Amino acid sequence: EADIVLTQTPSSLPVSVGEKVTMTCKSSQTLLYSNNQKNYLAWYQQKPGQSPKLLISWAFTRKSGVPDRFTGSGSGTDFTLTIGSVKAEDLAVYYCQQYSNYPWTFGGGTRLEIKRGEVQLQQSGPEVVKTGASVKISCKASGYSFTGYFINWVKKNSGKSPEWIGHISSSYATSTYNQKFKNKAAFTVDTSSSTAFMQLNSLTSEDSADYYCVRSGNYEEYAMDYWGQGTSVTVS
Repeated sequence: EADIVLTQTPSSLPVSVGEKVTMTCKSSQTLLYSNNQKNYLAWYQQKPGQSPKLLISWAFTRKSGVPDRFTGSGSGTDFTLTIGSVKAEDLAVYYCQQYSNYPWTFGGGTRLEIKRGEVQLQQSGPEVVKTGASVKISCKASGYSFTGYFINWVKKNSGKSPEWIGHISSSYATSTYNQKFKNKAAFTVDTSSSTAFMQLNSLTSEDSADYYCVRSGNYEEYAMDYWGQGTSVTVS
């Protein structure tokens, strides 16, 4: 199977406080699993200068604490996120994301522009590295049982869809990679320090980006939920 492409429209949405918005996410392959009739689709919110947050998974299930005014709906290949009455705090890029089949993929996002009228992942600091060199980013987890969860890694560049690099099982230390990054990235975990690592090798200017570690789990918690603060890598 070809990688699943998620297409989001509109690309940007200029709205006012109090206005009702809807945005779409179309999948090139159905995300409806016949076995359980669940849609393997999530919505993430990335506010300016901040890491993404999970809003909704399973197409319509809000993460606890996410306001009522966010509503996810749709099935198969066609999904929508609605905000019943927007606030300035909703200013963000909204990304849909499929976790139906590897590699996991993200849509290109919808930029929402607004006019007036305990789980934590702590990553290492920003890196400046020479071409050809390597770097190892750490991701220290707290506030939950480390081994119960996967640690995902995600690459993000200024105007592009986030890219899922892969994930590692915290219990078994076995990894799944996106083929695009299989020769670039290497995951490890350290159970005794509750810390996940990603080594990036043979660095070029194309590797310059923000990198996040992101937790994901099992069953109801299958989707990526908690993100690290991000780690900037610049290759000079």
